[PDB]
Amino acid sequence: MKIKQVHVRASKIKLKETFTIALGTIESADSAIVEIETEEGLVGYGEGGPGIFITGETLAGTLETIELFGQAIIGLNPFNIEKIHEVMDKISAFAPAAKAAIDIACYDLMGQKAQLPLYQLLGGYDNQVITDITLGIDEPNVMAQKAVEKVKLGFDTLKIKVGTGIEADIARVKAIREAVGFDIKLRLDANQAWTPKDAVKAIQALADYQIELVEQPVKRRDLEGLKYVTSQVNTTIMADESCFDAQDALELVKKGTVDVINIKLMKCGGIHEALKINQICETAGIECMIGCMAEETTIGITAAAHLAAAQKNITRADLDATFGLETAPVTGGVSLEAKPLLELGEAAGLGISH
Ligand SMILES: [Mg+2]
Repeated sequence: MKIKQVHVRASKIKLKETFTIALGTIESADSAIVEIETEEGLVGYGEGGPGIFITGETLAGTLETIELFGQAIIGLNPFNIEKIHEVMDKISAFAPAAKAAIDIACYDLMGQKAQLPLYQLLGGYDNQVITDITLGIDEPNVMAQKAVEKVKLGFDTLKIKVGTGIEADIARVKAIREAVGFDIKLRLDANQAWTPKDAVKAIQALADYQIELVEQPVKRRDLEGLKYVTSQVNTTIMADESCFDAQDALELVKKGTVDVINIKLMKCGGIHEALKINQICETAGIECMIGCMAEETTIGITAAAHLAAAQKNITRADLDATFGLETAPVTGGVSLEAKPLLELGEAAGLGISH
């Protein structure tokens, strides 16, 4: 198999509601969609979701980078994922969004060539995944109301955003808690909003509220501070922005900074790297959750889903980007219907088409 050509296009999908987190807001899912054509005719799909306030990447920069990658890999075999990353890495010292887009399309081609759904090439542990659904920052009573709604849809886990201040945040959780019950799992994400000691205070405050875990409580660069938190509460602390790639993961397991790690294809540059992170985490006894950027769509979510189902140590999933999309940019793959169960089929690759 040989890559004949690489095409990339912009994608802009209106979100059904304006999403808001501690780092900023977003109202449109704008990403880079790639299509890699082989000499034999097979076409693999990939996506690059740039998150300016998470990674600093932009759609303009992502599109430019993807084009440089596309011209550099013509003639290579998609199965040579090792060289493909070698090639991209020599071109750019940092562009996870661009790299993930190429990476994902290559794995899609691999699956299509082997005539196997992608999850089978990635470990084959399962052929489906269960995802939570996130609740963007808002008013305590508003979030509590939306919670009941998602639960009504069939969701058992809810990701709750916080970060305006330990005060209002605490009020937010409790409100939602005594609104849906105690059978529902509740994970919290503060996107680096708290200081070490105020983090310990806020978490302990929700001691009797039964929180599953707290995602990135402090600044991504304050590793000593993050470990401080992890080591003060018995509650499960997860690292997100503090862990982009495998080298980040190695540093965290070494220092024993957190309990769980959030993996995002758009942070590590693709499945190839995601595989590395999960392996390092599993070996260290740290489970992983597979996340997503608000800007990515069907292709990125589908790729992430196949990886999550395939790998045993990826025990949690936060693949809800397609739930807020007004329309689908492609056919097949993970539906936009808000449902916790994402079942992957027997279609080869990502199972996606124009
Ligand atoms: Mg997070």
